[PDB]
Amino acid sequence: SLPATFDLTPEDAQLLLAANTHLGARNVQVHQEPYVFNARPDGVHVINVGKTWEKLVLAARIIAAIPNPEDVVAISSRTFGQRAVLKFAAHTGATPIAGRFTPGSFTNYITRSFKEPRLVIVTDPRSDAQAIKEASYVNIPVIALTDLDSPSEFVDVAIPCNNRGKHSIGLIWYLLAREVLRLRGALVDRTQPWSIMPDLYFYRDP
Amino acid sequence: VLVQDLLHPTAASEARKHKLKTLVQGPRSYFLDVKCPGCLNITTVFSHAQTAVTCESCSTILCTPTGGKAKLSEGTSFRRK
Amino acid sequence: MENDKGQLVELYVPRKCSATNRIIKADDHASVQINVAKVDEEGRAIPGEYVTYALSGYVRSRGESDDSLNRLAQNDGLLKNVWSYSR
Amino acid sequence: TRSSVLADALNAINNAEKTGKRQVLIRPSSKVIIKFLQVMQKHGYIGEFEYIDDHRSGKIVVQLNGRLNKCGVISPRFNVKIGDIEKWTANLLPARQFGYVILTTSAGIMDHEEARRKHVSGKILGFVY
Amino acid sequence: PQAKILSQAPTELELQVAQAFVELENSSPELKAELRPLQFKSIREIDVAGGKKALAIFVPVPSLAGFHKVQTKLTRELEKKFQDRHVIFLAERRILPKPSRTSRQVQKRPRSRTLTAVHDKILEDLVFPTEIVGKRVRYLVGGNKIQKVLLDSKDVQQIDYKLESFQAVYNKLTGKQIVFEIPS
Amino acid sequence: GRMHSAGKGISSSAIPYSRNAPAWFKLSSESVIEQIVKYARKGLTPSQIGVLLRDAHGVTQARVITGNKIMRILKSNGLAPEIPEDLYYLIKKAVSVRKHLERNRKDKDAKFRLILIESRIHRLARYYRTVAVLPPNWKYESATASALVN
Repeated sequence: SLPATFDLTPEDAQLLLAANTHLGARNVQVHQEPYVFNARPDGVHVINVGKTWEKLVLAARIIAAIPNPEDVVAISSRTFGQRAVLKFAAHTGATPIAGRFTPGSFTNYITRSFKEPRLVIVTDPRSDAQAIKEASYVNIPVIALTDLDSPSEFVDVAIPCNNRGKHSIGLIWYLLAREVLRLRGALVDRTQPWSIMPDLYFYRDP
Repeated sequence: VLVQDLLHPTAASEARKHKLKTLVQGPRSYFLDVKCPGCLNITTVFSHAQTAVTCESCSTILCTPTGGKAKLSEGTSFRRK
Repeated sequence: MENDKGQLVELYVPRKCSATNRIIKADDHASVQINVAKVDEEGRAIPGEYVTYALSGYVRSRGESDDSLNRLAQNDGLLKNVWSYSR
Repeated sequence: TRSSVLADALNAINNAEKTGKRQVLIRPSSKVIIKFLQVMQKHGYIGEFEYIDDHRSGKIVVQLNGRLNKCGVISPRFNVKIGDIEKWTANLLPARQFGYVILTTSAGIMDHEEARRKHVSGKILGFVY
Repeated sequence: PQAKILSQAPTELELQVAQAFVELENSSPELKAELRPLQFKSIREIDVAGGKKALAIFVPVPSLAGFHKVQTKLTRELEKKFQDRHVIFLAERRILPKPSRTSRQVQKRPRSRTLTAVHDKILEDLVFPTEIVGKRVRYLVGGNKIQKVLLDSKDVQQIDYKLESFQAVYNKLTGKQIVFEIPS
Repeated sequence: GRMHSAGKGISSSAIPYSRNAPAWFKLSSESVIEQIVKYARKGLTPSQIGVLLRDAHGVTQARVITGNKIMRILKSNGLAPEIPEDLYYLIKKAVSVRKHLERNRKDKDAKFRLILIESRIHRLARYYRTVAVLPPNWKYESATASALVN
């Protein structure tokens, strides 16, 4: 759909250089991701550094598919997360499901926190192994948020980042949404900032 | 997949798939017009040698044969064709 | 199926998966038939008017369906992208 | 080897179609086969089918409907006399109506009901339903 | 000179064609030098869809070399010296029937002397400077018959436009249905 | 899948489609004729000729560039060799093996392999019976190979 500025502006090399999301992993590059800029002679994979605005914001019209965002969730079971996916559930649509996922919650009429979706998502496809399977079932599209690491069979699109500690798990959904909302919803159209921080967004208690 | 054009698929899916299945078969190896530095001469070498060829006559050496592709010496422009 | 003189002589005509022109044989359960929908020229769901289509059991089992529809309402006249006849 | 051709591709066509492949690819192309499909097609059982040449014995794409029920090759290729096909139909055609047994004469790499209107018979390669 | 460069005896359209040949060896040096001995059979006009003719040459055979040597010039002076016109190059090839049963031995056929062969050659020399890359063929529910022809994506400007015509010229000669494709 | 073991190998050449010319090559057909016929007396084998032709000069196959298939050409010129070349490496292997069996009668692996090999040959020798390219009767004889080459 080429537009205008969804395009990089005066700051999209300044703010993820203090947070690391171009980075890949140790001795590990998984055949299953265009989603690694080369690969250096001293250590480590400099994830291609132009194509995540390609399949982390398919990933935003596909919905735009929600008539009702609390179905638009965030999938998880980590520590640094339970403070970004809980939370993708607050500022817009979604039952949080971090911690308990709630196994079944997508197999099988017999449980508790009830599911019957049409594009769910998924932090770590090593922690979230059941949007690849609770989908290879019956009729529930999925979307993995595909590091150098994500069995790609049946989570049909790419969502790459970096999770070896630190922030960017949570602080990355944030971008699924902002830019899903700037198709359909209620915020505002080059810029008039955006009233939080990426330094609310981090821990709650260690 | 319930279906697909296998006529023409992607360009992708060929580059990787094996020489003898891109449908119509075609080679990978291809030829490579070499200036040894001394002479201007230009010898038409093959990517998979088996032979090292000498350059024209200067008696020079060129390109050793290994598993598949020559390893060419230092001097050699090796423009492809 | 019919007689000498135009008398449909049957129990019924079977319904046939919509992308797979097999058959749907009575007691399938697995069995769906969709009712998506259309917008009217406006965020309003058009009423008493919809699309249709019809899954076997056949393919529910095989992952299939998600990619079978994502051929078809792009292939029909509503959706744009996701899908490719050239993989 | 591959000792026989038509067979090989046919079997894969009743093993595409079973699974609901909408199509196929098959290797060694013949005339024989080109002709075979050209019969099948006339009778409403496949479509289009987009030879491909490669200067070789060659590859052929066969786009689907999902009608095909079943098209085994027979296979010595026996002999046959006119009034004999009247034994075959009912030993490998569900009905009669319908669904063509199919054979190879002289014209003709052409079924039996057309065979009446010609009054000819020789050897019987495949069969459709 | 020119009746000379006719290779038969008769003759109306040929003698202007012979004239424009004996004119380029007259006018252009570099061109007599190659062209001088290059003899031909007869010509055949053949109509195309959008009004526009097509100038059908027929070759003795041998020089198909001679002719290919200087086609990609020759045509260009000719397309100007004749209008509308599409000038082509193809050979006249001694096809033959298949021996029946009551038939006979003669001696054979020498494969390349068979309907498809010739039809393959007719190919090579309907285009020419492009080189064939990839063939393809359709078979539709009215036993269609359609060849896709695959082209190389280089020098298709030598001529493109032609094309609309090409399809036709390969139609009168044969009774067929031909298409092209530039692949990406 | 190789006719003697448990082995299903795949690996040949993916002659390329183009029948005519390389175009990028612009030298002459005569040119390589000369070259092969240059090579032959020296001490050739058609198998090798191409290799040598390929790796150094224009060529791509003799085949494009001429309307023949090396051999054909040597045969016109009379350089075919008394033997069909592929054979003259098998028999060779015979001598070269049998000899080794006889320094060390306490070797089976080798033995078998010999046979195996006697057999490659008879079958290939039955073919270069059939088609007029071994004077009828030829039969292979274990011991007569050492003044047939040296």
